[PDB]
Amino acid sequence: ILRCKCHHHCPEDSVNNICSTDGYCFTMIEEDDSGMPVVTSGCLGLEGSDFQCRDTPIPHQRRSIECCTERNECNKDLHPTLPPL
Amino acid sequence: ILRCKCHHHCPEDSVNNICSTDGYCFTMIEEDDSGMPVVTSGCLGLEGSDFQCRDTPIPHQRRSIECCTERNECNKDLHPTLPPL
Amino acid sequence: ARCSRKALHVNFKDMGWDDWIIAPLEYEAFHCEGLCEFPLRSHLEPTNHAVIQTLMNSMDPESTPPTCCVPTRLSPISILFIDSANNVVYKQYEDMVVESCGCR
Amino acid sequence: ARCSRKALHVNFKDMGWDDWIIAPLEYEAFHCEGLCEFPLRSHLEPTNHAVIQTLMNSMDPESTPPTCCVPTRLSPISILFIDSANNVVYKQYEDMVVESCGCR
Repeated sequence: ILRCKCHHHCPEDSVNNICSTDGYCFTMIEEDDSGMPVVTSGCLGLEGSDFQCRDTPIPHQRRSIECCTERNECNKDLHPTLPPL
Repeated sequence: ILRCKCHHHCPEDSVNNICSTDGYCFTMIEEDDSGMPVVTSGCLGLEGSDFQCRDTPIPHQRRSIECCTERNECNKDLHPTLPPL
Repeated sequence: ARCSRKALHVNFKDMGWDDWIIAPLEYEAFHCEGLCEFPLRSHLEPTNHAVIQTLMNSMDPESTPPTCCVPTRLSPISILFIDSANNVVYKQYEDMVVESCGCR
Repeated sequence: ARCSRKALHVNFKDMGWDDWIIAPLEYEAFHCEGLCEFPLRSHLEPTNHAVIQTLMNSMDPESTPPTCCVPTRLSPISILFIDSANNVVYKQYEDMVVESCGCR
C-alpha cells in the first residue's frame, strides 16, 4: 500500500492530492496541442504496469512516463523528459 | 438449456438460425423509421429477463416483445403486436 | 472528464412498470461515463488488455476504438412485485447499482 | 453491427518494445466493438444494470449513454522478456486476449 502524489487528474475517493495503490507512482510529461510541457502524476495499479511504465511512441504526441515504488510519494522526484524530435 | 429461433440478428457461435440459452426465447416487433413491422427473434439470458420480457414505452418508437420457455423454439408461435397510437 | 460514476435516477413508474412493481418505484442506479486515457490510473483497475488497446487506439485509431468506461462492481436491490400467478414477491435482484467504474 | 469480437493484431516491435520483449513479437488480442441494443441477447450476458441503462438511454439519451461492448472473458499469454536486472524472464500475463464480448 503505496501513497503517491497527483496534481493534474486526481480521484475523488482520495483528497489532499494523494492516492493509494498496490502498484506504482507515476509522473508523465505530455505536449498538449499547445506544445507546453504539461506534467501529470498519480497511481498505477499492479496489472498492466509492465506496459504502462514504459514509453510507446505515439504520432503527433510527445509523451514520457516514469514509475516508482521506492517510497511514499517517490513520484515527486521523478522528472521525465520529452522524446527528442 | 433451451433452443430458440432467430432470423433478424442471430449470433455466429450458433448456425442454422437456432440459439441456445438458459433463459427465454423472444420475438419482438418494431417499427423501423420506414414504419413497416420489422420482426426479430432470439434468446435472452436469465439475468435481466424480468426487465426485458415486458414492454417499456419509448418515444418515436413502436415496439413490443414477448418471451417463452414452454418448449424448444416456442418463439415461433409468439406474435407480438405493436402498441396502438 | 475522465471515466467515473455519475448519477442515474431510475423511475419505474416512468417505465410503465408501476403495474407489477409495488416498491420501490425509484432508485439510484448510477452509470459510468468518461474518457479512458493513458495511463489508466489505479482506481480504474484496467486489465492488461485495456492497457494494450488503449496504447493501440492512440497510435492507430482505425485499428480499435479506445477502451470503455463501464461498471466493475455492482450491488443488488430488492424489489417487491406482483408475479403472473398474482403472488406478491420480494426478490433480490443482483447487479442493480454501480459501486465502481473502470476501463475495460 | 451488433456488439461482437473483432480482430486486434498486436505488434510489439511496432510499439518499440522489441528492446525488452524477445518473444512473441506479435499476437492476436482481439477487441470488442458494436451496438448494444434492446433486447440484450443471451450471448451478450448483460447485467440487470445494463438492461436498465439500455432502456433508459433509448427513452432519454440525455440521462445516460447506451451501455458498452467490452470483454467479459479474457485469457492469458506468456511473454519471454529481459528485466531491469538483465534476467531473461518467461511470464504469464493475465487478461491478454478477448475470449468473449458483452454489454455492460
